[PDB]
Amino acid sequence: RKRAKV
Amino acid sequence: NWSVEDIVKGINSNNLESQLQATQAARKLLSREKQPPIDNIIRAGLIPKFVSFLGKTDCSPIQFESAWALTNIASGTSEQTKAVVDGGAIPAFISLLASPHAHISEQAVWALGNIAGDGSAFRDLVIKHGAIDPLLALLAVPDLSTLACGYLRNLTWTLSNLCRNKNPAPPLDAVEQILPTLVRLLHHNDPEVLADSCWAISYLTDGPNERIEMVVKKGVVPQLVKLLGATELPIVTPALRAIGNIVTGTDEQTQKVIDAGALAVFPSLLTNPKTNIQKEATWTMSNITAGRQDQIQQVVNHGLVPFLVGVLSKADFKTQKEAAWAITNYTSGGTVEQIVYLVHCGIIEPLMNLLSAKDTKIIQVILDAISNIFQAAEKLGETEKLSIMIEECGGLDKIEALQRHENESVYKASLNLIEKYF
Ligand SMILES: [Cl-]
Repeated sequence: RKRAKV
Repeated sequence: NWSVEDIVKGINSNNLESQLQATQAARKLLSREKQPPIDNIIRAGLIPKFVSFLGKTDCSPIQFESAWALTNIASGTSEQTKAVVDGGAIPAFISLLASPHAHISEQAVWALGNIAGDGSAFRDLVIKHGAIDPLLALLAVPDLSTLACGYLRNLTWTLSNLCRNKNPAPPLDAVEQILPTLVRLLHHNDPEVLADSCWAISYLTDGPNERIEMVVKKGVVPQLVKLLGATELPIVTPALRAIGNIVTGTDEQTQKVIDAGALAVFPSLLTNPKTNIQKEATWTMSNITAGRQDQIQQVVNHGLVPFLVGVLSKADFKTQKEAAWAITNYTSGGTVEQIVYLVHCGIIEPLMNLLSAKDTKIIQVILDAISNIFQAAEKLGETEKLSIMIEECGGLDKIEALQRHENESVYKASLNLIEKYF
């Protein structure tokens, strides 16, 4: 549902 | 690796370049620590400043750094996402979708996906701010293959979040506006685009029959069946979910799945080594056996009854429960011949062996099947030779022991069968 840019 | 107060000092300076270095330092905090200090960033009051940097078209670098930083804040808790939305980020990100810098436009796509992914309320608020038009325009190209792979994947994922969630479902007009692009993405030859495209379809078909009809009318069922046979598990899972959703609708909708060739894939799905695939494949089957008698006959013709006997005989219990449903719907709507055939495939023994589970719901399901099986025998005048079958496999010992069961309808149907056939 949500994704962080790492 | 700046401290939050150092970042604050830079962003509060009256120097855009000092603001840029501080904003970048924040971005690196939020993208490189395993547990980023999102809340400390929020508390310092940096979100409004980041949002204001989104609008500095004269400094594309600080646009990117702020967009990245806000993307990672928005990927956290609903309260952290809300802080981004509360800072006015939605309209600012939608205006960045038109940026000539592809990496900035992509970052705005990403950020909007996280916001929309929070829930139906923020999903619909992103839509109300007018995100769909500029998003779909990014894909208005003759060939999707000319777009960067990572760019296209992020767009597909964000679009699937606009299709996601219920109570309520997305606005009907928004769904109609997106579907044509989804269908086009469903034919793109990238595994990740295909997976998220299938997920989007599965969300749109998880609802009442009118929603299913919107999707089926687009003619995507044959493509979903094709992806149902893919070798990539991340594709089969959402494809199977979508197919299973479609067969919860009308018999006419279920027939389009059958006409597309879906049943030919279920030999592998019903023996798939991934437990979830097997369970969802058996759930799909339970909704096909609840259809018309000519659809029950296609299940027979494709040789799937032995596979139902196999799952009923050995599988994860959740899967066996779905198979029990499949058999009850089969026997309720099936012809006498079709019920006889079911017995000749060996349904009884595994059916009886499952009458000793710690689940009241499945026992009831099983007992209704036995009744509808005995009913078919009464119509053929051989309730006897069936009673013996249930006896020889130890089925009568269970049903006898169920008359003395602490539940409503267990001993009800149990007593009934015992004293009418035994
Ligand atoms: Cl036989």
